[PDB]
Amino acid sequence: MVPISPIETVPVKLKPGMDGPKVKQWPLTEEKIKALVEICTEMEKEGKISKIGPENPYNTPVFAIKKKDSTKWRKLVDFRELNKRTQDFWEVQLGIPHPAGLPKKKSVTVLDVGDAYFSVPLDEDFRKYTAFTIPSINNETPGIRYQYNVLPQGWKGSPAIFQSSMTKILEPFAAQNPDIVIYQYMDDLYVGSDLEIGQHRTKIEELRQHLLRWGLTTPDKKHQKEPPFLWMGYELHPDKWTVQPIVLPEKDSWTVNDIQKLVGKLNWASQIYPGIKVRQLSKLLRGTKALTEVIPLTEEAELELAENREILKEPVHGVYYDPSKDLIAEIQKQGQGQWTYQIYQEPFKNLKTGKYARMRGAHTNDVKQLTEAVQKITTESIVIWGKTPKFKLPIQKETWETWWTEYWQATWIPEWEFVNTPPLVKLWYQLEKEPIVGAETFYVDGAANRETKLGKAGYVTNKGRQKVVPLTNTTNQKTELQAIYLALQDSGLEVNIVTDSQYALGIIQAQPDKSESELVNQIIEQLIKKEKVYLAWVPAHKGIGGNEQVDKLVSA
Amino acid sequence: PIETVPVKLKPGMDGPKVKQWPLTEEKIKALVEICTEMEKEGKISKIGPENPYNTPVFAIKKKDSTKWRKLVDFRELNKRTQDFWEVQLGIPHPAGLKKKKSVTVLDVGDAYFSVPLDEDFRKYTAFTIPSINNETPGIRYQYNVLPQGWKGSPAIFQSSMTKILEPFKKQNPDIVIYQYMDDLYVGSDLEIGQHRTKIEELRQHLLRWGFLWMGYELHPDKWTVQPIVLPEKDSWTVNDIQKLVGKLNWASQIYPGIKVRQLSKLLRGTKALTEVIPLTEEAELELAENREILKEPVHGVYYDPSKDLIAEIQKQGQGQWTYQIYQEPFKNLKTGKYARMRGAHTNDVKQLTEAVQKITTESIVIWGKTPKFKLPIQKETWETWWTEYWQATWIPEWEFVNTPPLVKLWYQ
Ligand SMILES: Cc1cc(/C=C/C#N)cc(C)c1Oc1nc(NC2CCN(Cc3ccc(S(N)(=O)=O)cc3)CC2)nc2ccsc12
Ligand SMILES: [Mg+2]
Repeated sequence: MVPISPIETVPVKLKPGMDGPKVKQWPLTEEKIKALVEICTEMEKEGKISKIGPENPYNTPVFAIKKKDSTKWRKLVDFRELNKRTQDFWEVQLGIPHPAGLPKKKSVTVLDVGDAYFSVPLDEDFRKYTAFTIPSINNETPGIRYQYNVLPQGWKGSPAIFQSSMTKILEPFAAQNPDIVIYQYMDDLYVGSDLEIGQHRTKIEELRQHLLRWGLTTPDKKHQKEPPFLWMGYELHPDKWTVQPIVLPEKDSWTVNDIQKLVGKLNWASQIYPGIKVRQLSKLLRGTKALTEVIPLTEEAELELAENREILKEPVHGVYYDPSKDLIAEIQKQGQGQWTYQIYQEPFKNLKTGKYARMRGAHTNDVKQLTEAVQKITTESIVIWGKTPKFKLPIQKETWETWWTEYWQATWIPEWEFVNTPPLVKLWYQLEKEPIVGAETFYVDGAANRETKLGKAGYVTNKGRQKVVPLTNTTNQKTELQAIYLALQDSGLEVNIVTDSQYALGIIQAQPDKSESELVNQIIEQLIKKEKVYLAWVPAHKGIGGNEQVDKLVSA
Repeated sequence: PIETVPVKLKPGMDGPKVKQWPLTEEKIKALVEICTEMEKEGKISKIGPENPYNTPVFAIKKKDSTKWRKLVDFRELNKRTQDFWEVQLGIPHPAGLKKKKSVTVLDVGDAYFSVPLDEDFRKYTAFTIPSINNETPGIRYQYNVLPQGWKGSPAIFQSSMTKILEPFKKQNPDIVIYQYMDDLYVGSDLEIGQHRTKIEELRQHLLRWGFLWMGYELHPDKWTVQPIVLPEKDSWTVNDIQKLVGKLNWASQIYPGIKVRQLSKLLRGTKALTEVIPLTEEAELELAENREILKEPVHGVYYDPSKDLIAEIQKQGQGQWTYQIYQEPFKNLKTGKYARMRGAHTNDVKQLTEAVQKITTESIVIWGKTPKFKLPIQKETWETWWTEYWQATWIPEWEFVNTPPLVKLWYQ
């Protein structure tokens, strides 16, 4: 016998103060008992489980189940209770690579490490917690009691402990063979290389020879899958990648569930299919828990679905990543607060695509949304490629400079260049820094009655112009904005406006170009029409003339 | 030092489980080299899947240094670590450090690595060097020695530190030494030429007791509450007077007896904003009385060590940033202003990040703790970029201001 190294054991504990499981074994049918006895006898001979005495007080129920044509029984040990009481682990397989970050590999083999899983021992002091009982025939003898010596399938810690043990075993082989990559997923190990295929198979069984040190049999994966690889919803071809085929169903009647499973395919497809849009079909999703609700499509919802399928008409693929080339990201504004982007290294060969939807706010502007998109793509690219891409943005360099030098917040976007792809992000108005000589000065104010919702809005100017408009179903904040709107409506191209509304000044100083409020939107449309607007704030009720005068006019 | 000091978290609190944020390839590679050497020196060890805790890590370049350095975001673990009555009932914060002519800060962080960490607490210092694109599992480590950035490290080391320093302290009764986390603050009242000697004299004294050649030079004789000042003009437009009345109305929340009505009466009527208004003598008097009021300190302003310090920052344009440190509104404990941030005339976030670090340094020197920042920036922009310009071994807390404060004008 050739000595084999032991796979080092991971110590395992229960959750603090918690005890092991004590669940009653179900009664089974004589044919199920007979099947479980045979199954457990073979695993016992392979070392997987061991028989124990009656001192062990813990138990976990066993089951026997069948399949349709597979006319054999298979053991199921239900570790739900033990899992609730087992310590948390470092689950180190949550993230999975994105294909656009992978470099191409000339050759790839797959080894099955299924048999390897059972040579990983379970912590000795923990095995007592995995005990299970095979009930006896007619309940006339003591049930046969076993416990596990290896990581049980279905137990909380088995995936993390197994992958950790393989990784430690593989670490020196990977480090001393830097010309190959090794990736684990399931009971399968993927080995890629760029050397000629002869040197590849030698490195491969060099790895099997290495795995023999701990006595792990690893043949090739049965029925070797020719490319493409069907893995985590992708199709990995030797030189290109795409998602698995996206086919959008045809339906006369779309329900909540038929709607939310389409956006899933659309969201998944948006990583390679450029220009996918989701807002209008998404919108019908805003608030409903009954997933069978048949809600009709708006014809903006039909327009964008149709706009979709035209993009989904032909398959498109991404290229794999070349670290020697630059990484570039281009963004397009699409309207209604949504954006698409392409990341590529050479023109017309995208690594991947994507989209960004605006954050839910009461007011916003295109520059802030573009900035948010840039940060999201930045973070995604560091995840996928470990670097920030060079950006191509549909905003003029002069527009960005004006924006960040004057915006009240600190803001920044990394190295980028203008791309003249309409529509262009622009600033739509700019308030003056100083009062405008020769321009009419409008003192505005509004007020409303909290009980009757009756209000007034108006202005008085230095040239004696005046207006007061009575309003119904209004609030103080609404009349303050309406007062500013009237002044914009009734002034020439240049105007000084004096308000005491901290609420109105906070909105306008945020520089929105679109709003949930039609009143704010109407004010924005007025601001765009002007050539110069100076907006001044004074404190209310201090006897500031003009403001004192209009305050009395609008306050009842 | 063989013996472990026993440490544990607060009652009913698990260890930290903070997600590692993505890192660039060059920062990952820097961390791999740093941690490989730390592993060979025994300061850290590989951990297994039985440790589910995590604390974020990234890589830093300190002031005027080309060597990559690793920084651990121990903020969560510090919150959860037992409140340290650090070998004592506590040290009273040296109120004299903030009054000495010059203060030099020394990175004495390496001194921690020579004392071992309690074997049962090491699990809670777990961190992950991330992989790119999840292409391999992260590299998982835990500390065996006192790590830099941890609350317990200065506390546990205080006995040895006070011993190392006593010969130098016995010589110099006028040098005030203060320790905050990984940093020593050395403040004297003599001029620069002998000051660089006595820090090199203390520097050279340290190496004999078991470094980094580095330092930073401060001058806390400056740190006041900047007064509110009003314009002095020979001709006032309507707009000038409206702004003055606004500023005085704001100041009246801070100061008693500020009056506006004589200045308000200058604006009788509905006048053009650009029209010149002559000041009455009653308004000049009222403006003069307001000027006198604004030169006194504010009444009833005191530091309460039971409350958090709050720091607000306003972007003023052209590389200028104003800031106020307080514990309750309008009771400013300290105000200030920064200009032309070095090497960042084009990057708002770099400037803001340097301002945060300067303000935190001033707050350590004055009160011995860091303030809670209110940052004029969207969360997603700050979160993406601040680690790129961070150079201090501590990290404060922050929140985000999304509504433009009206009072940025008044600190202009
Ligand atoms: C090696 C590997 C395989 C898979 C498959 C799972 C399934 N199911 C997944 C990952 C994450 C892998 O991990 C890495 N994969 C790559 N590149 C890839 C390798 C595969 N090719 C496709 C391909 C190439 C050649 C042939 S061929 N001509 O041999 O038949 C067939 C298919 C696309 C890029 N790079 C790295 C770097 C570090 S890890 C890692
Ligand atoms: Mg009013």
